[PDB]
Amino acid sequence: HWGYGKHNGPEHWHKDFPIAKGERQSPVDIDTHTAKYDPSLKPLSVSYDQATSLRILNNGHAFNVEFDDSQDKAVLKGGPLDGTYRLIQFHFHWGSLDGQGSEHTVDKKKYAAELHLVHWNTKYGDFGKAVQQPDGLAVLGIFLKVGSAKPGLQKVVDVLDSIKTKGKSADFTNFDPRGLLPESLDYWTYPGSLTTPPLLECVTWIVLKEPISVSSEQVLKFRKLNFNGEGEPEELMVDNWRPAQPLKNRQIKASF
Ligand SMILES: NS(=O)(=O)Oc1ccc2c(c1)S(=O)(=O)C(CC1CCCCCC1)=C2
Ligand SMILES: [Hg+2]
Ligand SMILES: [Zn+2]
Repeated sequence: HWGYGKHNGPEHWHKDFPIAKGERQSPVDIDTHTAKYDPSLKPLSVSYDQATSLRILNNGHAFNVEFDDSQDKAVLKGGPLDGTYRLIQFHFHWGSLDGQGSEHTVDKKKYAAELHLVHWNTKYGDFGKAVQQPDGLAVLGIFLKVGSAKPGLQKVVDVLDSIKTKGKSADFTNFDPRGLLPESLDYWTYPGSLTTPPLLECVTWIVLKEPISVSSEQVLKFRKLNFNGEGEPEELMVDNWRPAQPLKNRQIKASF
């Protein structure tokens, strides 16, 4: 099935998922000089104080930190968003090296990783119904560069030992995602898609301008994860990012 290697990677996905060559695919390059300030955008509202994490799962592509979304605890609203979007999970995309790893690019610059905080539009009742809607999801994107350690990420880093291979999971309660946010909420926004198969075109993307820094040793541990299941030949979980896709006349809008 689908992966990130040469025989099953982003160049092959269109065969099972033809929407890969669609009109609103993600990620994209953010051309800072073509992106326009939008006065009609409301203030962005990230409310994660009441967030309830439950577990962390290696899914054979990345690892997901999962949240209890049966109630309006951790939510995203404002900006380009109409209504309320509940946090369901987060995950990262990263590279084999520090000069690659992010999905979105900024004037073609690739960051060492990208954090994705995934949210679903509560008017649609559940996540599965939301992914069938053009305004079903909102993903908050945050770039990672290598520098100083991100204290708020270490609890995540420490648990990766326990979920090395595909299918492994561990209890991961009482984790606060507020510790992963940069200082500024300046952002770009555009309509887009899921960046892995099934590549559904259901996402309002909100990409933060300000990166967070993480230490080399923090990123190194991400790279120790395995794509494979337990007892199989080792396939390091690295370069699990889709490259930039055609913008196709869509407009990227700035909050600043
Ligand atoms: N980078 S990203 O677009 O935020 O990545 C994803 C976030 C959430 C999900 C996926 C990618 S995914 O593997 O398509 C997924 C599970 C699927 C659930 C089963 C029905 C089809 C819709 C999605 C959730
Ligand atoms: Hg959709
Ligand atoms: Zn993602």
